[PDB]
Amino acid sequence: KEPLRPRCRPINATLAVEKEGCPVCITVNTTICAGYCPTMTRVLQGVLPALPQVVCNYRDVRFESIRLPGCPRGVNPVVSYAVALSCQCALCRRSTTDCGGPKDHPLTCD
Amino acid sequence: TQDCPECTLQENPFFSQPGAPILQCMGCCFSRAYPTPLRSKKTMLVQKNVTSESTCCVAKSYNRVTVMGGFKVENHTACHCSTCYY
Ligand SMILES: *[C@@H]1O[C@H](CO)[C@@H](O[C@@H]2O[C@H](CO)[C@@H](O)[C@H](O)[C@H]2NC(C)=O)[C@H](O)[C@H]1NC(C)=O
Ligand SMILES: *[C@@H]1O[C@H](CO)[C@@H](O[C@@H]2O[C@H](CO)[C@@H](O)[C@H](O)[C@H]2NC(C)=O)[C@H](O)[C@H]1NC(C)=O
Ligand SMILES: *[C@@H]1O[C@H](CO)[C@@H](O)[C@H](O)[C@H]1NC(C)=O
Ligand SMILES: *[C@@H]1O[C@H](CO)[C@@H](O)[C@H](O)[C@H]1NC(C)=O
Repeated sequence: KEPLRPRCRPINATLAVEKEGCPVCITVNTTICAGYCPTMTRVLQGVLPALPQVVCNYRDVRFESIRLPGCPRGVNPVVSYAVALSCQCALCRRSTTDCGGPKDHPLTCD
Repeated sequence: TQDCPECTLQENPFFSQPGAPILQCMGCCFSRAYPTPLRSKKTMLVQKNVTSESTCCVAKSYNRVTVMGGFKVENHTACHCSTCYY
């Protein structure tokens, strides 16, 4: 498409879903948030409360469950997954989010 | 469907004295956030339900100068997307 560096918006991808206890691990179609976001560092030193930067991040989320195959009797096999409705560009709040750098393509079974 | 500005050197116009501009690395860099994988959760004392992977428009090189009396600004001279939590 036309954008060269697309602003943060949900993009669908497949993510590995599995529960500790069932033989298999599956993948489901969902939407995650990925895109570009405007950042910048201050030039002025005397670094007054250093400017925190933004990351492409979830806005409105929805959840969808799935029943895992192979699960033995007893174990609960329904596993819910988050699906991105709205994505926005805001800071990474370290309380709920794991704010880190690029791990190359972690969305995968095995 | 939206575009984002390349991460490049713009000119800061509060510190730029004519014939003495101060450059700032402004721009957009790729980032993404998906739900934390099971593997990872089994690594956390405090479970984080979301993982954010991010790069950021920062200075590759720069020189700390002083301007307009006593401002001690760092004047950038090359940009790139890099580790965000430096
Ligand atoms: C801040 O750094 C810039 C970058 O080198 C300095 O300005 C450069 O000056 C040359 C000659 O006029 C020109 O190519 C551009 O104006 C700047 N470089 C580039 C690559 O565009 C500037 O002098 C520095 N400021 C101070 C106070 O030292
Ligand atoms: C990650 O966990 C946070 C914390 O619970 C979730 O944020 C809450 O989401 C629920 C709906 O799932 C809302 O009712 C709450 O108001 C939210 N609270 C806060 C403090 O954010 C978030 O939905 C989860 N995100 C994902 C992708 O699973
Ligand atoms: C997610 O949006 C549509 C939904 O039908 C999907 O076909 C498309 O491949 C995904 N978008 C991107 C940018 O991958
Ligand atoms: C991925 O998930 C849904 C699940 O029903 C699928 O139909 C569609 O291709 C994608 N969702 C959206 C909102 O694009």
